[PDB]
Amino acid sequence: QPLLDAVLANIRSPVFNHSLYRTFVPAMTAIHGPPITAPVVCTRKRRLEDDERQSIPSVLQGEVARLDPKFLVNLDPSHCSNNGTVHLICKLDDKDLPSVPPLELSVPADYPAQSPLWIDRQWQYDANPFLQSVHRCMTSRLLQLPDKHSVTALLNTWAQSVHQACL
Amino acid sequence: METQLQSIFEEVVKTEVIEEAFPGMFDEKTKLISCLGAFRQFWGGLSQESHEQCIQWIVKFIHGQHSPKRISFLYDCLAMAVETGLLPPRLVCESLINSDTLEWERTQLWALTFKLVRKIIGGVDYKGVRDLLKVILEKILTIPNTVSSAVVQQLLAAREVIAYILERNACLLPAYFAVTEIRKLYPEGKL
Amino acid sequence: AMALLLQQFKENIQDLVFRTKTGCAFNKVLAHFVAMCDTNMPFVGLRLELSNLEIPHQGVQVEGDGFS
Amino acid sequence: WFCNNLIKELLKETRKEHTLRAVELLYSIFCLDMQQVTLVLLGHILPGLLTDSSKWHSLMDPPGTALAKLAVWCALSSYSSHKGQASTRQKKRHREDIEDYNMRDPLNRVLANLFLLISSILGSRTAGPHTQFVQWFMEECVDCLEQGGRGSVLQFMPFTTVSELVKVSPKVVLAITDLSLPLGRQVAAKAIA
Repeated sequence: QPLLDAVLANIRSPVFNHSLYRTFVPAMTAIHGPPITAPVVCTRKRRLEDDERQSIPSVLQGEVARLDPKFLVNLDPSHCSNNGTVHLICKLDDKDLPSVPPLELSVPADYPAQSPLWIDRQWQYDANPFLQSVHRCMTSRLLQLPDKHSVTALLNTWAQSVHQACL
Repeated sequence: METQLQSIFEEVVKTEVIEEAFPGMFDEKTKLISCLGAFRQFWGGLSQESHEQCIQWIVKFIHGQHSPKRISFLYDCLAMAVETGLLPPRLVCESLINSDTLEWERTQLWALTFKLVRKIIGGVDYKGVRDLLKVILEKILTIPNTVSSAVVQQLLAAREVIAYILERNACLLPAYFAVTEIRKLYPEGKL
Repeated sequence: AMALLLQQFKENIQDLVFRTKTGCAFNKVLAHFVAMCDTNMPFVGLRLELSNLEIPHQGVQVEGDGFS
Repeated sequence: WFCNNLIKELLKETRKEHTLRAVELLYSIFCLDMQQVTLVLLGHILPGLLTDSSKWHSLMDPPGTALAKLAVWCALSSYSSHKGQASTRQKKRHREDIEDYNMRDPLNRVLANLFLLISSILGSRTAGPHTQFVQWFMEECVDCLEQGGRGSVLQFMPFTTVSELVKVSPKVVLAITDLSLPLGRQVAAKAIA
């Protein structure tokens, strides 16, 4: 119902909106007498400096640090200093036969990253038929994973296939 | 219609199932060759002329995914299909060469595309081959000068294939035509 | 509805998995199956629900030894 | 400004043959003051180009490779024994420079400075022209009877520098292998991969 004041205040859209002071602040000072508006020590400092400058993205290491002790993570020659930020080598230590370690080179946190690429796929996997079939089963299992995550999903499926390898 | 072919290709390639939480026991050769045979039968069926736009639809559906493993497995079946004589190269090259490159956007997709281009770089072609060279150089020039420092080998793949072409030009394809293609890139020196 | 079933589970490698272990009726296997299904279905449902916002990391396990 | 206008005029051919001819003749006309002039030229233009991205525009051209060849040539000539007795040089050989960067030698100091700047430019997070430039540099650095990049083994960067360079084929892998010292064994194992 009270629409005249609304549209009338909306008319004064351009930059010259200052008389509102003389129209309202006398009445406000009359009814309200608050000395406490912003007397406390305060200053606006939005940003000074924000960057890692010390390590890899925190989310990845923080998440992989809580994985099982069955795995072991370390670093290769540093060919992923800034962008990749991870070049990991994992060796499954459990009640099963081990295998060739993965590459584990990830991308930004969107994670469309099939991090291992099997650089030594051909010979190291044609060495024996058993591990060759193991690799084949792994690859067949990987494609069904929608938007897999190298951090958890990839390694988990790899361990699952390696433990199912005994048929 | 084209939607029928798209649905057929989807059914031949899509294997959407439950999350498979429960461990279940029950494709590189069986399913791949089966999909290849099905797509070959659809090829032999009809729509020979309009298979240009049909393969455009095909590559669109291929790019409609996000799992690099899936896109690689997809590209592989087209690779074997073209190398086995079926689906002559010219069509697939002229289709994939445009509208789906995604310049330095999808490093994985870009990489696999240029790898399959390197594979098909044999590519027996008539005088109408300068066009694809122009397309490659036009896509290259859009790349900036300081994009990054880690994505290199993926970009060298384009450099690799263009070097392969420019060097085999002495023995593979007409050289002078390739030279005349560079005139759109070298106007007496333009960096 | 009568949608497809596909027998997507380990049918019938369950016998070989039981025999390949290191450890009257053997109804335990059906018991195990119904138990794992009843205990996984809420989890996979919540997982597919959360798979619309972010982080669809499927099949993660808490330290493994938790058996959950 | 002498060398500035030199490289400016050099960056005008945009064709390999004339750029090569220009740099060949420039190395010759640059003589009679080889050591100090070349040291100052390098220590001014190479940082003056790698420091920002504005100057990266220039080095993108094969003129950049020609300039790298000029740089390594004058460096190898200067490091070797040199008399350098000219009219306008003997009477004008009184200056002072610390370069704000074994032994304490001006030429050696400048060489270490440029090596450190090369290793720094080899850094990540941005690379269009300059990794290729330093690649050309390392390639042309290959030369018999050479002794540059001595890499003193006390507290110096050349070790990690060659490590990162090989982490980018056997040129630097062999240059760092001065005397098969245990320090060199590290970069050997790294280049073995």
